[PDB]
Amino acid sequence: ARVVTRDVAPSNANRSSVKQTEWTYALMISQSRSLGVNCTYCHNTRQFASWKEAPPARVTAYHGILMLRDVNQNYLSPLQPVYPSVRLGTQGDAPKAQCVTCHNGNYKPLYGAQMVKDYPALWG
Amino acid sequence: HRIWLMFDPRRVMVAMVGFLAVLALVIHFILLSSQRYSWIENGTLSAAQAPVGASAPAAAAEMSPLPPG
Amino acid sequence: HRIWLMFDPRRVMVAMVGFLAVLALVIHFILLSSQRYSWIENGTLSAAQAPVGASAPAAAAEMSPLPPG
Amino acid sequence: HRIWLMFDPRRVMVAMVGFLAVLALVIHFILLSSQRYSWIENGTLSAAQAPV
Amino acid sequence: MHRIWLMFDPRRVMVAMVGFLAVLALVIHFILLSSQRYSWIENGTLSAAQAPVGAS
Amino acid sequence: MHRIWLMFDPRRVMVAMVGFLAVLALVIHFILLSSQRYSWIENGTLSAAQAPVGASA
Amino acid sequence: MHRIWLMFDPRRVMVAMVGFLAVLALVIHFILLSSQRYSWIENGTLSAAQAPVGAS
Amino acid sequence: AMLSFEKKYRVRGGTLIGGDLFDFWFGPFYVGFFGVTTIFFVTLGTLLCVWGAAMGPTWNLWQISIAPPDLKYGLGLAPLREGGLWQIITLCALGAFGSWALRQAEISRKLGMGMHIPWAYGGAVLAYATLVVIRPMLLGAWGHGFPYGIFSHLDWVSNVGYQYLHFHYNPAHMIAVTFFFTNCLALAMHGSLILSVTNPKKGTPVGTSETENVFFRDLLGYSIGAIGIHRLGLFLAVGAAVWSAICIVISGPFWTKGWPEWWNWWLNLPI
Amino acid sequence: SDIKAVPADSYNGSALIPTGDPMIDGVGPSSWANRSDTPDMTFHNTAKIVPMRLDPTYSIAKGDPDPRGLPVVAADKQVAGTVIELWVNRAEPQVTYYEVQLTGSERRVMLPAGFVQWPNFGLWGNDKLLVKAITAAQFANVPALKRDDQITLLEEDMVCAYYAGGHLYAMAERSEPII
Amino acid sequence: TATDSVQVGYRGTGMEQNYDHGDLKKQFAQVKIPTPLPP
Amino acid sequence: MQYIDGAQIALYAFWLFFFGLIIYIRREDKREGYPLESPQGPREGWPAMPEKKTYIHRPT
Amino acid sequence: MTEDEARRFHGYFVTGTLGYIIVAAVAHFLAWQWRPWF
Amino acid sequence: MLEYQNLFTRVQVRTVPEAGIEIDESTGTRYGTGTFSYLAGKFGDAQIGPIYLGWAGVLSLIFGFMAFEIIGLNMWASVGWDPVEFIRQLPWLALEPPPPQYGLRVPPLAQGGWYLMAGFFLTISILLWWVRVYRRARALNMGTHLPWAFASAIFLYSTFFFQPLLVGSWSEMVPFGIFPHLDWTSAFSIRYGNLYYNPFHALSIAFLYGSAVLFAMHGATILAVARLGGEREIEQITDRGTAAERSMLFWRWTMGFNATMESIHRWSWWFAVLTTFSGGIGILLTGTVVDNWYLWGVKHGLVAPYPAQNTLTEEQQQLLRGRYQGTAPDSFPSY
Ligand SMILES: CCCCCCCCCCCCCC(=O)OC[C@H](COP(=O)(O)OCC(O)COP(=O)(O)OC[C@@H](COC(=O)CCCCCCCCCCCCC)OC(=O)CCCCCCCCCCCCC)OC(=O)CCCCCCCCCCCCC
Ligand SMILES: CCCCCCCCCCCCCC(=O)OC[C@H](COP(=O)(O)OCC(O)COP(=O)(O)OC[C@@H](COC(=O)CCCCCCCCCCCCC)OC(=O)CCCCCCCCCCCCC)OC(=O)CCCCCCCCCCCCC
Ligand code: BCL
Ligand SMILES: CC[C@H]1c2cc3[nH]c4c(c3C)C(=O)[C@H](C(=O)OC)c4c3nc(cc4[nH]c(cc(n2)[C@@H]1C)c(C(C)=O)c4C)[C@@H](C)[C@@H]3CCC(=O)OC/C=C(\C)CCC[C@H](C)CCC[C@H](C)CCCC(C)C
Ligand SMILES: CC[C@H]1c2cc3[nH]c4c(c3C)C(=O)[C@H](C(=O)OC)c4c3nc(cc4[nH]c(cc(n2)[C@@H]1C)c(C(C)=O)c4C)[C@@H](C)[C@@H]3CCC(=O)OC/C=C(\C)CCC[C@H](C)CCC[C@H](C)CCCC(C)C
Ligand SMILES: CC(C)=CCC/C(C)=C/CC/C(C)=C/CC/C(C)=C/CC/C(C)=C/CC/C(C)=C/CC/C(C)=C/CC/C(C)=C/CC1=C(C)C(=O)c2ccccc2C1=O
Ligand SMILES: CC(C)=CCC/C(C)=C\CC/C(C)=C/CC/C(C)=C\CC/C(C)=C\CC/C(C)=C\CC/C(C)=C/CC/C(C)=C/CC1=C(C)C(=O)c2ccccc2C1=O
Ligand SMILES: COC(C)(C)C/C=C/C(C)=C/C=C/C(C=O)=C/C=C/C(C)=C/C=C/C=C(C)/C=C/C=C(\C)CC/C=C(C)/C=C/C=C(\C)C(=O)O
Ligand SMILES: COC(C)(C)C/C=C/C(C)=C/C=C/C(C=O)=C/C=C/C(C)=C/C=C/C=C(C)/C=C/C=C(\C)CC/C=C(C)/C=C/C=C(\C)C(=O)O
Ligand SMILES: COC(C)(C)C/C=C/C(C)=C/C=C/C(C)=C/C=C/C(C)=C/C=C\C=C(C)\C=C\C=C(C)\C=C\C=C(C)\C=C\CC(C)(C)OC
Ligand SMILES: CCCCCCCCCCCCO[C@@H]1O[C@H](CO)[C@@H](O[C@H]2O[C@H](CO)[C@@H](O)[C@H](O)[C@H]2O)[C@H](O)[C@H]1O
Ligand SMILES: [Fe+3]
Repeated sequence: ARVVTRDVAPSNANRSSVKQTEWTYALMISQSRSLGVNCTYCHNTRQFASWKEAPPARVTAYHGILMLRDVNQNYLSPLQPVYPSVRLGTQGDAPKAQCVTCHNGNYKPLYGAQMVKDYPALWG
Repeated sequence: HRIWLMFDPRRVMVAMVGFLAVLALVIHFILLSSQRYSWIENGTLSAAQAPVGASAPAAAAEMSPLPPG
Repeated sequence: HRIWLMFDPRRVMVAMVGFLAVLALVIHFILLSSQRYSWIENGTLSAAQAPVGASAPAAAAEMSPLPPG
Repeated sequence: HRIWLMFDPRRVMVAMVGFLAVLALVIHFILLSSQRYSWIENGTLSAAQAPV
Repeated sequence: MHRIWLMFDPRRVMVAMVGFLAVLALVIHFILLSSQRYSWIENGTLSAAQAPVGAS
Repeated sequence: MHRIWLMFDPRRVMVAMVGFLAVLALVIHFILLSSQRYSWIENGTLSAAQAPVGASA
Repeated sequence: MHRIWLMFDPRRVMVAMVGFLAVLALVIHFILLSSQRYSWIENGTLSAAQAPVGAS
Repeated sequence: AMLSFEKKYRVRGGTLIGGDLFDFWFGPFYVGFFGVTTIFFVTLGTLLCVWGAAMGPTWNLWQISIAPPDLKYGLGLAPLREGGLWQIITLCALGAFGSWALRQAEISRKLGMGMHIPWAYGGAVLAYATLVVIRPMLLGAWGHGFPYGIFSHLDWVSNVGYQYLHFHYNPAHMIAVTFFFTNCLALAMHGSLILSVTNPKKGTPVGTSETENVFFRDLLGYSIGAIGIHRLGLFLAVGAAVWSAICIVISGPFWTKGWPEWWNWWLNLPI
Repeated sequence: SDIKAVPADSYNGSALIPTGDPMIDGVGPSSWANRSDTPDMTFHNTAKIVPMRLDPTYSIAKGDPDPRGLPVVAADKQVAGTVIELWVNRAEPQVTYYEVQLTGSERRVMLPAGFVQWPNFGLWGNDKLLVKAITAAQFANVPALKRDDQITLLEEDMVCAYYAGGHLYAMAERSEPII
Repeated sequence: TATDSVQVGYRGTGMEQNYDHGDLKKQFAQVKIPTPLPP
Repeated sequence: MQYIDGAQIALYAFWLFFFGLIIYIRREDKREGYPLESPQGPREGWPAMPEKKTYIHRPT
Repeated sequence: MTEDEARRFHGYFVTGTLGYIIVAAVAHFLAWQWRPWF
Repeated sequence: MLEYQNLFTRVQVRTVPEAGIEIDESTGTRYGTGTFSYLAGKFGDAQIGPIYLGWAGVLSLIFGFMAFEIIGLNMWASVGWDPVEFIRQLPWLALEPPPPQYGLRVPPLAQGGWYLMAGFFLTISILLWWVRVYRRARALNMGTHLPWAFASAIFLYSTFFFQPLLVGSWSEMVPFGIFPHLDWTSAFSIRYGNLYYNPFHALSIAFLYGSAVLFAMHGATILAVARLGGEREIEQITDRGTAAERSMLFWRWTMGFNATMESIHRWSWWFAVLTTFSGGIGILLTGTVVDNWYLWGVKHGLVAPYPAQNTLTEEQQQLLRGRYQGTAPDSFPSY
């Protein structure tokens, strides 16, 4: 999803369009609304590409992407043939998860409630 | 009765009607925006089933409505 | 004709020239943006090699980086 | 004929020409945007193979 | 009821009526065109039994 | 009863009445069209038993 | 036929004609330069059988 | 020094505070009580700004930044090294701007002019006060103000704008932007019109007031008056600042979500 | 030589103090610029500012109160006269002056339209002409015109300057500070 | 209406999170954690 | 070279043009009311006084 | 503009319109030979 | 109670409508006779007078209406020709530029061809309107100051064509839409690294604010001396009265220096023109000379230091590296 150039001068290393930047903007607006936060929660908007100027939450957010890519690829999607047709989509595919599935508009799920510490069967 | 020689009754009546109407609208809308007196939705409930604001509450553990500073 | 008594030829000539210019430009541009009649690129194709029936609202990819060009 | 004493023929004809040109442009555009009547690309298809 | 024309100018009345009628006709035609049942440009050749119907 | 027209211009009253009536008719027709039960362009061929009904309690 | 010059000022007509012709020439040259087949500054040395052709 | 016609206008009277003591001219400047107060506040604020630059890591003009305090000191005067200096500088700036407006009022009361200029400057003063006083008070902390730095206050603007996801969707911001753009357009038109009439095609005489109206009527179909253009320019320029103050004061105190979502009301109209 | 104003002290930058009456002497906000002693002209070489009686084509827009025959209340809440004629600007059509007949009549004075305020900002009943600058007694000192059909630029400036200077020199509390 | 603000960046940068107090309280109150089962 | 780039060069060209423009407009600002009145004599700031300018009037 | 001037202008306008209008017909026939659209 | 503030006019004076100064009418003529608006006459002049129409104006109207029609019809087609959705969703609708992979080659009609047609017609009509402004100015023997201010506006407008051509893609152009063109503004700033650090963007912002400052100052000054005949600025320029003298002295006593009645309009003209000129330069420099304005600002010492908000480990720096955005998936995979 990166669009910003790591140089002062243009080159062929980055040829991102303004349209791709708009796509990233839409995805990040969705992420912000899924956590009930604004852009400055994970960004210093004076330079969106910087990780050192951004709060640590950004690092966490990136891992939340990777986890989702695993969950949606290896657990939820392969469950396509199990669901009845009323559960699938208009293309007949299994439902998938996003950030708001756990977060439901909060910076932490259930405001950071701890529940699995008292249920060892769910630990990994 | 000599108060009316001090202020024009036309102006006083205009200000009175305007202020009283604005106050009535504001009170009705404050009540309608509340939880206990949202009468259009929950007006059929009895006085015992109507919502009541929470009393002196207790604390919580490892749970914050606000993100850390 | 009497149409020139109601309408001065001086003004209607300019309006007519402008209308014909905009219409010809519109049609040439529409043809240039079509697959079948993009003559600058595919004008050398014969009538049997020309594309047919290629409306396809998403005929090309919408999202991509810029080319090296 | 006496309508033309109540309305200026010049203004009526200018309004008619403008409205009719705009209407023709709008109809040709709607047809061109459709799938069944996109004649620049579809025109050589027979009626049976035209989209529905 | 001809005396209405003595209260209202026929010219302005007819202009306003023509404008309102044209706008209304355009709005109805486009409401029909945008619907699923009455597109008539894509699905006009469909019969009344094959035309879409709203969900029950 | 007909003295009302001596306080209000009938020409300026009929125009306002027509405008208000047209606006009100358009607003009601559009509210009905934007609803689910009375979207008559699509579901107008349904019977009264097949027409949508809003969620109950 | 020459009488048209009594209806239209030759000076204005020539200025407008020259402006239109220059704009048209620049637009055509630019359209050709932006194309693949006729981008002559880069690929003008190709033979007619080597020049790009649109998809068949 | 003095202009050729200046001497007859330099008289006594028109001041609001003080008498013959503060009724003199220092060079071209007029000094009143509010001139003295303006000098006091300007000197103190500028010296404190230089001290804030000295406390910081650089003397570079673009990189100097005196920042407001943390939000945890809400509405209290923070320690000087932790944002209190910003608060003192803000007090100095408020005093200086008020004194400038009142001194302008004294000057206009002395030349027989109207009171328009101080009130026009009051719009900008109100915008600044909304930025550093009204909005931080409604939000409950002085740390909601912007830092005093040439490029650091741009960073503050950027982050505050992205606090509402897409700040372009603020309706009052859209109205204020329209006011600014229309003001620039109208200023260009007015300057061009006056210059073109007083500096016409070479060889032709200076145009009249009817030429302006005839030109703009020929071009646009309507020509506002000579007084009308100045009224419109004043209204546009001042309304830009007023609508800016409105747009910033509703973000946070009244709206805390993303601005695009605010347009739900338009999509949910009953029609 | 014509600056009837003595310096307050010898320190440079000091304010001047008028000796006689500033309004007619022409110092401070009562001063005027020496413009040409010829009338202001239109595009067609006609007098730009003329009374309505000299041009019947002009009129008053329907909906606006007619100021003629209205009392002119002065700064001291004293009626100084009555409006009898309107001078209009022919190049740009607007009300520019009000001709006021004095209480004792026998003369007329010119009143700039920019110094005229209407009651309730011209929203409610407009039955008097408010002039806050000059009091009723000073209307008799407004400089007279050479003719009654045209007004030169010099007289224009003189009348405007006289009216403007009374925002500081009408009463004694006006040139004095508020504290 | 009070706004709860949480500072997430350096002072003066404008990096803050705003919340409307009333809706935040209502949203937090409505959450009901199931009680942990006895071990 | 490396530190110098096109944006910097264009910026300094703009600065030069802007200073020239400010000089020209200040020259125009002194077309009325000059030279100044001072005990030391006539005074002219920088830029100095411009030449006298006269307008054109239509004949009568 | 008199009636005779309108007659004289109409003659030239009609002949120029005809020539233009179906020199366009020749163009359309050439384009149809090259690549028919129906 | 209050002094007359010259904000609104209470007594309007009517007369025969002004036909206009005699001008050449060989290529165009004036239409209308001149009507009066009372509400318009409250604030300024009241005459909705005749309007001149000639060759350039008619041609500009035709081309501009064609562009407007193309934009509107594409917007209408994007909602499925629904008039209710057309009105309800109007601020969100757009006519979108072509895809990035076409570069400068002509795109398909439904994927950017209409956009280029509309842009071309709008450009032609804007240039023809410039010609009309120039001719209206020269018909009255006026100077051409307004044409050359409109030229600065057109220069900024034309950078929205020239910068996408210089970077090499029509996809980078501004979409025709109320909200979407604001979306493009935001995404343009983000893509090229915080346009706040573009020096010419800062310059143009300075000139825009200065235009607001100058118009507020000039309008307040003229309104404050309108009681002395100050609004008639032509005569105050050719024969300096007491209003111009007081206007000069106010600002001389206030800020130590002043302008004249004529040169304040030079100040205004140049501030307004420079607003668009420096902005156009700034846009032309973006993506062709500088690709990251924040990094250019760091290079030239524009960026203030802040304490680090996060520190990354050696493995985190390799892990947190991402990938540049590519193309969208054209398949719906089954897992
Ligand atoms: C950006 C572009 C730049 C651009 C810079 C370059 C261009 C500047 C252009 C300025 C305008 C045109 C020139 C002009 O006319 O100037 C006025 C004056 C001539 O005045 P005048 O025509 O004689 O009129 C004076 C008249 O009113 C009589 O005044 P008087 O002499 O009676 O006293 C008036 C003042 C001064 O009082 C004094 O006693 C003066 C001597 C002592 C001064 C210091 C006293 C304080 C203690 C010691 C401090 C110092 C101890 C070390 O009296 C007043 O009341 C007026 C002043 C305000 C008082 C209230 C405020 C009090 C608190 C002040 C705190 C801060 C100041 C200390 O001219 C001159 O002095 C000529 C030389 C130029 C002076 C400015 C030079 C600035 C250099 C800056 C270098 C660095 C630049 C970055
Ligand atoms: C779409 C794309 C475009 C997008 C961007 C577009 C930007 C447009 C910028 C336009 C700048 C001028 C604006 C303006 O006032 O226009 C009005 C005027 C029409 O006036 P008119 O209709 O003829 O009216 C006659 C009369 O009323 C004019 O009086 P006005 O007061 O309006 O103008 C005053 C004149 C007085 O002229 C002089 O005194 C003669 C000397 C002027 C300076 C010559 C050298 C300039 C530098 C050259 C190298 C410049 C190198 C950059 O003054 C002016 O019009 C401008 C006064 C100066 C403005 C500031 C200059 C600052 C220079 C600083 C330089 C650095 C110092 C360190 O229009 C003109 O074009 C006037 C000039 C006409 C004569 C031709 C000049 C150029 C000849 C060489 C090129 C020939 C064609 C290839
Ligand atoms: C997140 C968003 C970005 C940002 C992105 C941009 C971009 C991108 C641009 C600007 C530009 C500008 N920005 Mg910004 N900007 C931001 C923050 C700001 C802030 C602020 C307080 O934060 C301010 C005050 C500004 C102010 C400014 C202006 C000085 C400047 C535009 C002048 C202008 O438009 O004149 C108005 C004039 C025009 C638009 C010229 C064209 C007018 C044409 C000729 C009119 C034709 C009309 C036509 C005929 C009408 C009919 C059409 C129908 C369809 C037929 N920016 C942040 C950093 N800004 C521009 C610039 O120059 O940047 C260097 C620019 O392109
Ligand atoms: C109608 C509102 C618009 C407007 C109008 C306006 N401005 C005005 C006026 C008017 C009508 C004046 O008459 C007045 C004036 O006298 O101008 C010459 C003024 C003025 N507008 C000014 C600037 C200005 N106006 C701005 C805005 C606008 N002004 C609005 C768009 C801006 C913007 C947008 O940023 C600026 C920078 C000044 C030139 C002048 C007011 C002069 C003044 O107040 O001087 C007293 C102060 C000093 C001499 C020095 C500062 C003293 C402080 C204590 C120092 C500390 C400042 C603080 C640290 C802030 C740092 C900010 C950082 C971001 C850099
Ligand atoms: C100094 C820079 C500033 C500036 C200057 C400037 N602009 C100028 C000028 C100047 C000096 C002119 O001379 C010129 C002008 O004439 O102004 C009055 C112009 C102009 N500035 C304009 C706009 C404008 N200026 C802007 C900006 C600015 N202009 C800068 C701030 C902006 C912004 C902020 O984006 C805009 C939008 C125009 C008013 C005008 C140029 C007009 C032009 O080129 O027109 C071409 C004609 C058309 C496109 C025809 C369109 C027809 C209709 C719009 C559509 C059809 C409508 C239909 C008939 C009815 C409605 C629909 C129905 C379904 C109901
Ligand atoms: C009835 C009704 C419906 C009302 C609703 C209205 C509502 C609700 C409004 C909100 C109310 C609230 C709570 C808001 C707070 C508003 C406040 C705090 C009001 C402030 C009042 C006010 C008039 C503002 C400033 C007061 C002024 C102008 C002070 C000047 C005092 C004065 C004349 C003294 C001179 C000394 C000054 C000014 C000090 C500065 C100064 C100092 C300190 C020197 O040492 C010095 C030394 C040598 C030379 C100069 C100076 C110098 O300038
Ligand atoms: C006690 C007390 C507080 C009272 C004081 C009063 C108060 C409260 C303060 C002010 C508050 C008030 C009353 C404000 C409300 C104002 C109102 C009612 C609104 C006005 C809105 C309005 C007039 C219009 C909106 C403007 C908009 C949106 C668009 C502008 C478009 C535009 C570019 C217009 C320009 C028009 C034209 C054609 C001008 C060209 C033109 C120019 C540019 C010239 O230079 C010139 C010079 C000389 C002759 C001719 C001309 C000329 O006509
Ligand atoms: C997807 O589809 C959607 C769009 C959704 C569905 C659409 C629906 C709608 C609403 C459609 C609307 C249709 C409509 C509206 O009413 C249609 C109305 C059509 C009409 C009225 C057409 C009229 C045409 C008239 C013409 C051409 C006249 C020509 C006249 C000529 C040539 C005479 C010339 C004059 C002369 C020579 C005089 C000489 C001078 C003389 C003698 C002198 O000077 O004396
Ligand atoms: C992609 O599909 C989309 C586009 C979407 C679908 C769209 C479809 C639409 C809407 C099409 C519209 C078509 C249309 C109608 O609207 C088309 C109308 C065409 C017409 C009528 C063309 C007429 C041209 C006339 C010409 C060139 C005349 C020339 C005359 C000449 C040279 C003589 C002049 C010289 C003279 C006189 C000198 C003598 C003077 C003398 C003696 C003197 O002066 O005295
Ligand atoms: C009733 O409904 C109908 C449809 C009949 C009429 C209604 C129409 C409506 C409702 C229209 C609405 C229009 C709106 C809302 C428009 C909004 C426009 C906005 C906000 C635009 C903002 C910015 C756009 C910019 C800056 C665009 C610039 C484009 C440029 C510079 C394009 C240049 C293109 C060129 C020169 C193309 C050349 C062609 C080449 C040479 C490339 O040919 C190959
Ligand atoms: C599309 C929606 C409509 C857009 C147009 C809206 C037009 C009206 C809004 C612009 C004018 C607002 O009018 C505004 O009135 C307020 C009073 O409330 C005036 O007063 C305001 O600023 C002054 C300036 O110091 C302050 O002293 C005062 O406390 C403050 O209220 C403003 O000076 C004036 O600008
Ligand atoms: Fe002006």
